[PDB]
Amino acid sequence: RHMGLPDLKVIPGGQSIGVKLHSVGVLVVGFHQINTSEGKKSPGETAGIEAGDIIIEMNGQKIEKMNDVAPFIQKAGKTGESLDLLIKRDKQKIKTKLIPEKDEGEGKYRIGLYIRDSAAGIGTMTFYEPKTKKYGALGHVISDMDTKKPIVVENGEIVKSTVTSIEKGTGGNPGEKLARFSSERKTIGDINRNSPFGIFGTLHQPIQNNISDQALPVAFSTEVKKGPAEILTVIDDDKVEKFDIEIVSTTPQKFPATKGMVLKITDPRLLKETGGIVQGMAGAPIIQNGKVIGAVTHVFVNDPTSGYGVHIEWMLSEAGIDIYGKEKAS
Repeated sequence: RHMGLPDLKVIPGGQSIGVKLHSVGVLVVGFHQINTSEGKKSPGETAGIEAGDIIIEMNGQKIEKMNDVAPFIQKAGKTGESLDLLIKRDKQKIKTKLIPEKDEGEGKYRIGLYIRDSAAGIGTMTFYEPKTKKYGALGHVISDMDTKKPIVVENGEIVKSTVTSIEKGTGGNPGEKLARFSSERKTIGDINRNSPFGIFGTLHQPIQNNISDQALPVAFSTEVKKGPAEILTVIDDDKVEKFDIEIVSTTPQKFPATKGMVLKITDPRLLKETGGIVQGMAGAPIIQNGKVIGAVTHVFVNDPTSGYGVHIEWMLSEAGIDIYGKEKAS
């Protein structure tokens, strides 16, 4: 019948980062036509496959790279009996046995599958808790360009990145950032979870922002207030700077959900230099009243001065971190 639980504290990020997600197996993103002696049909569609299907094992053999199919295509022609490889749909394994045609120009065989092995993106680091070195970034799920389903994580990594310029566009929406991944390929964290609330990993060594590198308390949504707030993000080189914003509206979500705050960009400098929210600000953290309250997750389709944010506690849950202050052993 006693009292006294402690408060959880994270360090705001704001650094521009590159994100590389290595999918489990390889990811089928679509289907492809190959030349048949008589008629024209595609094996994968007939075999029993669809966009977003992950081909973890080819005839019982696990695949870890795009190059892994190169020995398989020649070998598949020779035996020519069936391709019985197993796919993974959601959490359900699916086994389809189908046979390879050929590509006329090269003179080699074809599989008729369009496939990709990874996803790549520029975003913003949201926070890291120091004792566990764990970090949360992006605030939203990473998806495939064509399938629009989530990349299932084998592993992944993050890197420093830079904003080299902002370019006006005569045709289309005007303001666009051009960003620079790290060709030194220094992996500062790994990625162990691609989630609706973001990508969560362990950092190699603590990072710095030179603006807000002191652990702050984290808020529940009932504590969010309409009105001024602040964000952290990079608009020149790799320097993280504060930007005045406003919580236009805030919902006290009673279960995990995506768009718990509506936001408005009111800082003049950002309003000039980007017009508001633009690409790479996907993990940029939102600080109100000395508390980290969330991350920038969306721009309005037709309003770059307004957007959405995700409440911090759904990110913290996904990251294994208890927000009530409890601590796990070892």
